[PDB]
Amino acid sequence: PSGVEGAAFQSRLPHDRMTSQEAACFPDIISGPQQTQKVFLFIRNRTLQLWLDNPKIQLTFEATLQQLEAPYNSDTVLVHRVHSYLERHGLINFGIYKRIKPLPTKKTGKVIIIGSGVSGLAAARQLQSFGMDVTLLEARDRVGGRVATFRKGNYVADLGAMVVTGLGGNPMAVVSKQVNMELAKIKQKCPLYEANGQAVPKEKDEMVEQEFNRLLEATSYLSHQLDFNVLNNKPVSLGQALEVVIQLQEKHVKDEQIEHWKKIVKTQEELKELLNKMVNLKEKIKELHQQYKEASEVKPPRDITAEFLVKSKHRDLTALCKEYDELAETQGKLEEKLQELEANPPSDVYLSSRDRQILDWHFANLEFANATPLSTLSLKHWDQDGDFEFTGSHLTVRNGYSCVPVALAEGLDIKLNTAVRQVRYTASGCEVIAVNTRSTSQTFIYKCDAVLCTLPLGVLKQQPPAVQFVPPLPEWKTSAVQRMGFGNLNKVVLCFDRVFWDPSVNLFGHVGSTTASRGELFLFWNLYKAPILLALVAGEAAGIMENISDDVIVGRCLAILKGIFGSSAVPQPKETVVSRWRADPWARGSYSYVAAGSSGNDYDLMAQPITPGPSIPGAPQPIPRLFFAGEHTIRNYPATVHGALLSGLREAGRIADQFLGAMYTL
Amino acid sequence: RKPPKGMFLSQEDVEAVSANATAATTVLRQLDMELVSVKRQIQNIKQTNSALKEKLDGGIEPYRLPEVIQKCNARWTTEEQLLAVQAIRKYGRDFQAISDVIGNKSVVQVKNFFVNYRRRFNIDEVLQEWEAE
Ligand SMILES: Cc1cc2nc3c(=O)[nH]c(=O)nc-3n(C[C@H](O)[C@H](O)[C@H](O)COP(=O)(O)OP(=O)(O)OC[C@H]3O[C@@H](n4cnc5c(N)ncnc54)[C@H](O)[C@@H]3O)c2cc1C
Repeated sequence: PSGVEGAAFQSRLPHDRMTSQEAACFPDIISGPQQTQKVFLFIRNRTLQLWLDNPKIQLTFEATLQQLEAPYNSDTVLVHRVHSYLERHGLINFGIYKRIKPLPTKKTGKVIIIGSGVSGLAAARQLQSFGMDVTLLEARDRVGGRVATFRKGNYVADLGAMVVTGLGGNPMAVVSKQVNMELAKIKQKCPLYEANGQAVPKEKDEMVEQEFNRLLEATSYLSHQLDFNVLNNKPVSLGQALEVVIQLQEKHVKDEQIEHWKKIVKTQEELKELLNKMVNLKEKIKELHQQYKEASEVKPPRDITAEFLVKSKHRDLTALCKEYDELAETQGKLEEKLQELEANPPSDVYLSSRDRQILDWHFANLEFANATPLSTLSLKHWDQDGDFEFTGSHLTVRNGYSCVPVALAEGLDIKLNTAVRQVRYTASGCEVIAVNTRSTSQTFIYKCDAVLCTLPLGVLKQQPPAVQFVPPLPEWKTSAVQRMGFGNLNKVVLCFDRVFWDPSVNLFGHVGSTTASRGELFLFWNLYKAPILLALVAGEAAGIMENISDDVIVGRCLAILKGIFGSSAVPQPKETVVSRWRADPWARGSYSYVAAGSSGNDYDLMAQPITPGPSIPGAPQPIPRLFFAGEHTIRNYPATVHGALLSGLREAGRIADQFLGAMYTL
Repeated sequence: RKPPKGMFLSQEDVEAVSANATAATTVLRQLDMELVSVKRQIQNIKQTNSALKEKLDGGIEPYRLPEVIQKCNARWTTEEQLLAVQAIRKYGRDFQAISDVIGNKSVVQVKNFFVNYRRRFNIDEVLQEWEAE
């Protein structure tokens, strides 16, 4: 896409249509006549275009109106309303830009943000950008949270987020212009290497992969066409649905053979019954010949009845010899038809043991992407966010993703080593109680108008609770926490002193020998300038591998690499790191997923802020005090950095609308 | 919509493979049993037919009678009149057989014969006899 329409697409907005959000802020316009809408939509699209074309400087209202041309510069309140709306909800002037207008000297309202994750940071910047007093509390000794980057010497390797999943409509596109992220594309060609250490042939690889994708489409068909979504009162998983599909394919393979061999026996039985007809006819022919012989032995002259015998028995015999020849021809056809049938057998098997192991790799890669065993994913919903995927290649951050949260943290009041223990929220305001992580005795208290909780789902899930809510979170919010899935996956960083892999191959697979261990070290990335190989633990394996020494896990990695590259070619690694995310108390797992019996609708519940009860009974309905952001709040972009970033922007808009008032609704 | 090509998933089958616990391995073993039971039954009829084949070895070559290249003819030798009456007695109305026996009469000439000599050879009675077995 290009033009103003490109900016709409590039900001995840429909260029020709007003969003539900926009309808709420501009109900006059959208209820209004078609013309005014198109004016609006242009003004909007253009304003975005402007910001996008240079995201390193603040786009002011003056600047915006400058570039507008009639009739669109005519209505100045519309242009101001639009600019304000966009600015408020972080569609423009988000991330790191130069303030044309230095911040106001005086701040309004105090907000505590729990967590210096990208969601936290993004909100903090926006709220501060709107002139609020903002302070972030981070249990860790570093910003970013689940954006974590390992650095030692010249080795640089992300243990947390690594990929920018396309730039087509990605907010991180804008952030990449704002911050030097060394963005390298990913050449997707990934060759597989079985347990022995021998590459899988092109034929195999392509066949199995194609089957894998066919099996997935198949599960969708079960879900949507056959409504196979509940089973014995429990929700059906993607895992179940794949088994059922695989079994039905195995079953079909047998059903086919049965029918083929049943065609043989039915035709073989025709032949049997024919040969009997032929052997009995030969027996009559044998006997009848003898009779003709005997009657012909009677030498002439002879009376006519004796002559009639020779003639009649002659005719009778050539008559029966006719039958036998016709039956001999029929036998010829049925005998050849047999060879056709025995030559064209249906498939011996659905998948062999060797294919089924490669297919398990293709599943492991899916367990990797969703960060959870396929038995846990909702059959109906696991991929619901997939309609909103960005366009463009997937890229890595070559210099380390930590560059981003660190950049965002500049100019923010961030209290590191500060572990929130209890959140209290009342009509009058909120107090947040934290401790110093280093000495748990040293206690802190923070009074504020609003609290923004970016605590990871894993933390919210903790039992018994790491963080206490006072009053307790309502039933509807806690149930949504139980229901949603918080997944897990881990990375192993192998730092070497020489490149012994193919520098043209970015990523390559290892095929585990069991289904049970398909996730274990199933994939390696060479994505870095330095000689570093990254090894991935996925699926069921991930959770188990967290109870194994680093040394042992590095062993299993080297073993595998010896197999693929030869025992000589793999040195000892200079430096090694092994993530254990489910272990990490400040993020109990990797990222969310749509668990079976959850839906996207839970992600919306998780964003819904909490309004406390009134302090004095019969006093009016309070303001909402406790807000929620982070990946796991954003229905359409979960388990991502952009999702986090976007949730942060959202809550900042929501909080500012609440406490600073929205002038642009009129 | 339909499933992907070469993926089979009937409503009925889904129900059958899920219905109970291990219905999968049940249904899939019934077909492993069914297959081997059809494979064995193939061997029987193969071996049975191999024996029946061996009996016919030689074909019917020792029992084959040379070709009579006989020219049709209008005249009825008193000889072949008698061959006819006897052929009628043994064959009835199979005019082809009666023509083959006599050798030199076409099938129409036989049909005519029935009508011309009908009275003189009591061909009615002759047929009543043939019918009576
Ligand atoms: C291995 C892995 C790979 C990933 N790869 C990608 C990828 O390739 N691409 C992509 O787009 N996304 C990826 N993600 C997802 C991405 O990292 C997250 O979605 C995003 O960083 C989350 O931001 P957040 O602010 O919601 O939560 P977080 O970044 O976890 O921030 C929450 C913060 O709260 C803090 N905190 C926790 N408990 C307390 C407490 N009690 N008191 C005070 N502070 C607390 C945490 O320490 C943390 O800093 C990956 C995640 C993992 C685990």
